[PDB]
Amino acid sequence: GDKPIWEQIGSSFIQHYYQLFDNDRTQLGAIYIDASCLTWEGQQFQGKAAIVEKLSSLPFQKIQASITAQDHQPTPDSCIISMVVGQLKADEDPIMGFHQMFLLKNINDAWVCTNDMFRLALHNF
Amino acid sequence: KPIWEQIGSSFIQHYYQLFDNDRTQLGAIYIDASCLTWEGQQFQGKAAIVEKLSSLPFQKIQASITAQDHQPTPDSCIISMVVGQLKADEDPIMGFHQMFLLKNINDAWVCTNDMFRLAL
Repeated sequence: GDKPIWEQIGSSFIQHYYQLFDNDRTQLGAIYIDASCLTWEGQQFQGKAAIVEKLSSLPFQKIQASITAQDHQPTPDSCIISMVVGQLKADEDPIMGFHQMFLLKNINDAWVCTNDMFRLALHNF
Repeated sequence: KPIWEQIGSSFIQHYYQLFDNDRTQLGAIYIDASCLTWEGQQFQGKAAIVEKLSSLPFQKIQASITAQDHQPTPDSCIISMVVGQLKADEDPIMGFHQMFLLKNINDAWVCTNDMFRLAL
């Protein structure tokens, strides 16, 4: 009947996450729960409070994320797993490539993110 | 090293050894209902996955992993995410991103979900 439900939920989750992330990241605690984990550039952060503190303490003033590709699959436990490849433009930094993964689980009519992994692509010099 | 990094690191070592040497042996780490998204195309089920990876058009391929990040999920799975570089035959080196969702099924870790993309 056209687009599978994990494609519609994943894609709208990605679009909402990056709108929040580009504009106000203290509002990012709404998509995460107490058991969520975040791995940002190799460092692991357990729990909502440590996740939000970490994303609020980034040194960028202005950030613009652009998605180059997004791939969404259902998992066997009924979760949605998404892989994002994109580009970041922060302040006057040079444009960086990134990869990001999100694991989504339906808890009380809302799809929340239990697991989030982020890593910047390094330029080979 | 935490327990999910030990399992993830071993899975990745196993996957890339088979991928670089004999890709018809890659159905060993997948189950029947695994799903693969390779460069935006979806390959469903073990038989479609192994066909696709066995039929890639190169003879010799070497991957190197640049970064590898591993997490446990609340439902007993591991998420493994990799950034690397590939050298296939005599083509130029290509960058890649790969993601694996591992689940413990019948006492062994298997891949259920696999997503691959080339860095353009």
